Amino acid sequence: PTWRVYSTGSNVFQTRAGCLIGAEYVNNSYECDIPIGAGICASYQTSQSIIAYTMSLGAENSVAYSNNSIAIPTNFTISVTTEIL
Amino acid sequence: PVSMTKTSVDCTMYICGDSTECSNLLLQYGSFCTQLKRALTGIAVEQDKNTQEVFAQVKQIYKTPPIKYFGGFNFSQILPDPSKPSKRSPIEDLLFNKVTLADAGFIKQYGDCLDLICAQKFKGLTVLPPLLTDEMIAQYTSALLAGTITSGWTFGAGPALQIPFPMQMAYRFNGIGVTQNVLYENQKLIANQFNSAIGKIQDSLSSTPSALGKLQDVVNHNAQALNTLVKQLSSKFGAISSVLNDIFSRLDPPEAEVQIDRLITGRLQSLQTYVTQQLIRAAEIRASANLAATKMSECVLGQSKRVDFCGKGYHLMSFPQSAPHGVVFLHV
Amino acid sequence: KLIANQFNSAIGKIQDSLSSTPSALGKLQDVVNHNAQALNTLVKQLSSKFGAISSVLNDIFSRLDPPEAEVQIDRLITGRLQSLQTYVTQQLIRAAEIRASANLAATKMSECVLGQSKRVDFCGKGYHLMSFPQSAPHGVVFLHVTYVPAQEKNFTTAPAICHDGKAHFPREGVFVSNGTHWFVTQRNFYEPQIITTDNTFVSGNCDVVIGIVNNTVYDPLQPELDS
Amino acid sequence: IITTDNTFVSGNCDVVIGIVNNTVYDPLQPELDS
Ligand SMILES: *[C@@H]1O[C@H](CO)[C@@H](O[C@@H]2O[C@H](CO)[C@@H](O)[C@H](O)[C@H]2NC(C)=O)[C@H](O)[C@H]1NC(C)=O
Ligand SMILES: *[C@@H]1O[C@H](CO)[C@@H](O[C@@H]2O[C@H](CO)[C@@H](O)[C@H](O)[C@H]2NC(C)=O)[C@H](O)[C@H]1NC(C)=O
Ligand SMILES: *[C@@H]1O[C@H](CO)[C@@H](O[C@@H]2O[C@H](CO)[C@@H](O)[C@H](O)[C@H]2NC(C)=O)[C@H](O)[C@H]1NC(C)=O
Ligand SMILES: *[C@@H]1O[C@H](CO)[C@@H](O[C@@H]2O[C@H](CO)[C@@H](O)[C@H](O)[C@H]2NC(C)=O)[C@H](O)[C@H]1NC(C)=O
Ligand SMILES: *[C@@H]1O[C@H](CO)[C@@H](O)[C@H](O)[C@H]1NC(C)=O
Ligand SMILES: *[C@@H]1O[C@H](CO)[C@@H](O)[C@H](O)[C@H]1NC(C)=O
Ligand SMILES: *[C@@H]1O[C@H](CO)[C@@H](O)[C@H](O)[C@H]1NC(C)=O
Repeated sequence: PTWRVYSTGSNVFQTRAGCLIGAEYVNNSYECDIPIGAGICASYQTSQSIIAYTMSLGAENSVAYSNNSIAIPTNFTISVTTEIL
Repeated sequence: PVSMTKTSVDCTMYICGDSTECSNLLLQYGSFCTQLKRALTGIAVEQDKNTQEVFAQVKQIYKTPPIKYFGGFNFSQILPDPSKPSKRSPIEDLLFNKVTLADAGFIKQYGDCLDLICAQKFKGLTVLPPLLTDEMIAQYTSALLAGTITSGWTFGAGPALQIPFPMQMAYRFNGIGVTQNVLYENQKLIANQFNSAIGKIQDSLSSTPSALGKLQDVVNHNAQALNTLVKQLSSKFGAISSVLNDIFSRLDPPEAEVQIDRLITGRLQSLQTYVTQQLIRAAEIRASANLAATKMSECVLGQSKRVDFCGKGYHLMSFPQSAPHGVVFLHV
Repeated sequence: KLIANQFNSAIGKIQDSLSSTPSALGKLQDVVNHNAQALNTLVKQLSSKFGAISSVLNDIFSRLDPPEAEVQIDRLITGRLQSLQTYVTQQLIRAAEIRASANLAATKMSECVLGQSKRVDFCGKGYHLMSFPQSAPHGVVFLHVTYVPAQEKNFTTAPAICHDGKAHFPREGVFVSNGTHWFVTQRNFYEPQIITTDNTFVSGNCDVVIGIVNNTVYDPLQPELDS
Repeated sequence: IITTDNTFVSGNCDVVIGIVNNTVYDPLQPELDS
């Protein structure tokens, strides 16, 4: 009964997973965080408030594919990675 | 197969709905809900992790060039089209139509629930929606295909480098011990053979004898486990009645306690058996997910010399396609 | 010199990355946490009453007659046995996961440390060169060193070159040109070179290949050794 | 055509089982004899 979360903490957000209360949906696709179903990751951002948004899979790219056009590397890098099993 | 349907169970109402006395009776038994809730949550987390491992493998979203001529080779049947709200390849659409016979339900908002999902839901058996959606999965597949076509294997080892498609096939045939002049002389007929094979793939899939029994098997197993778990409620378990109100009003306290206790023990046995089966199924679910991830890494991102790993014969290419709770590979 | 400097720098950054707060050893800690919570659940399960008058066998025996103390202890025994079989089941379930992880670790050990592996994204990401293992509590740490190219440039390329009515094909390289002249270089590094008889091989005429470019090929024999 | 560039020489003709007498063509001496 006493558990009501005020009268309207924030704009209630209707999602495929159900109803979300206490966060505001933004139109900015950020990297994921504490996740919600159907591709929603909720984040704590800026004062500071908890926000919900849509997953951004990655940075957009387009390779300049063309006839008779090739990319030849001239530099190289030595990389060391750690793996735990 | 990749992942299987995340589900949750409300033990306190499953053991007894609309029975406050039973709630106190089970409280004296301690905790047989914390651990099964933890196991179910871990199962769901592993399910999401399997899909993330399989598909989330590229940090960049690559787009195909507006020109769709690549040495005369066909890619229309596998490239997504903007002519649909879901940017899915026609092969992807055929797969979705073939497997859509059994599904989660595509609706979880309860608005339409006043007749199979609702029956289980009213017994506190919920299904949690997957984290990743089909749009994101198809975007992953499309980006993978575009990067593959436009770069070869370079995008899989760092920065994507453009390279003419016939040149790339030439180096690939050079990678299997065949000189590039063979392709440079037989390119037209090679493209014709490839297009014919791609077209035959479509009629093979669209034909009646569907070979996608693997994915259907998982859904059938989950459904059957759910139904048998539901039906186990009606069992007498050596009691007088299976109705809580009946067994309460028709019996005195000093016997009704053990009467309820017997049913509690029986339903608890049913629940523990069910969760054990869920774990033992998640075992090979994760194993298959790991195998699929390894296969896609070794065949899609590069050319594999392992015998009969990426198809049968001398592998050239493997194209991945998204499937409901699964993934489909086309080995060249 | 540059490669050794890069390797030393990369080795140095590993120490800082590990010693920093965000420990990546979640895998090893998860097993320990799972075992600890399992043992905690099992030890706490003894407090469950299982429908009895009391959870103390001594109290039940002292303050109750055998005729139904027998069934009380019987039911308590059944509940405790259920707890033990459940715990054993959980442990043997986790055992298969441990076995699979150990098998994968041994396979990676053999295929990355004992030799150079060509498998893609198996021994790290990139072009695996060698690997180094490090012992860990209930685990192992591998250090894969890979080759990552950089600073690519774009050059005009041709499938083949015709010289005297016959097509010439690169031996183990590609045909490149940033304009006027044509050169042959390796795929993984820019090292342009003069196109000569030993750099390429002839295969048939030059009217059947698509994209061929009519260019000269140098003979390193006749112009100097004409004596 | 089996030329000097298509093959490499190693050993003599009395240690290999099945070796066949056949000529090897030199692509250097006959036409570039100047
Ligand atoms: C590849 O690029 C790196 C970029 O760092 C080059 O590293 C430089 O190497 C020189 C000579 O050792 C140093 O004086 C510079 O300080 C380095 N750069 C930096 C940012 O520290 C490397 O030389 C390049 N190698 C090739 C083959 O192109
Ligand atoms: C790849 O093949 C498909 C074949 O379906 C082409 O799509 C069209 O499909 C319809 C129905 O099957 C045919 O009647 C058309 O003739 C096909 N078009 C063409 C141009 O063949 C698709 O266009 C092909 N891809 C490319 C790049 O041509
Ligand atoms: C490679 O060749 C292409 C020429 O097409 C150049 O790539 C440019 O790439 C950017 C982004 O990737 C595009 O916005 C430009 O339109 C491309 N240029 C052209 C002319 O289309 C690039 O200059 C060349 N060099 C490298 C290192 O990529
Ligand atoms: C393509 O790159 C090569 C490699 O540098 C250029 O070759 C140079 O040509 C000038 C012309 O006199 C010479 O002085 C240089 O010594 C050459 N460099 C090397 C490393 O040999 C070439 O000019 C570039 N442009 C083209 C081929 O159009
Ligand atoms: C070759 O060039 C034509 C004309 O620009 C283009 O339409 C075609 O796609 C190119 N083929 C390639 C890059 O394989
Ligand atoms: C071969 O040289 C002739 C010069 O008469 C030219 O017309 C032709 O285009 C060349 N072949 C190529 C560039 O493939
Ligand atoms: C080739 O002929 C010579 C002729 O004397 C003979 O000695 C030699 O054994 C022959 N070798 C083969 C491989 O037939």
